[PDB]
Amino acid sequence: YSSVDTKQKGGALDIKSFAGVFCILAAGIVLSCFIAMLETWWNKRKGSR
Amino acid sequence: IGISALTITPDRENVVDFTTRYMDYSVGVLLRRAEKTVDMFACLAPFDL
Repeated sequence: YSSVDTKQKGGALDIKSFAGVFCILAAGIVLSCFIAMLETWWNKRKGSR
Repeated sequence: IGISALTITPDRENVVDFTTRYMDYSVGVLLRRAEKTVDMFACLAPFDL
């Protein structure tokens, strides 16, 4: 007879239902780390800083 | 003679005789009138704790 396991009652957002939003910050962290890696690499070849 | 809020039931009817029922039995609920007052901390409901 289960139409759906409702579980929630208060309708508050929870880490799972909000999960997609954290992925934007994760992607920003990853990409900014890669940019820092690319600058740290090129600092071996610029000759001046 | 026995006279009270004595509900007729088959088991008792094995040991006593019942007259015609004069008042119908029913199951019900007592509630206080709806205090629709907003929760003291309703402002924190939007996100899970």
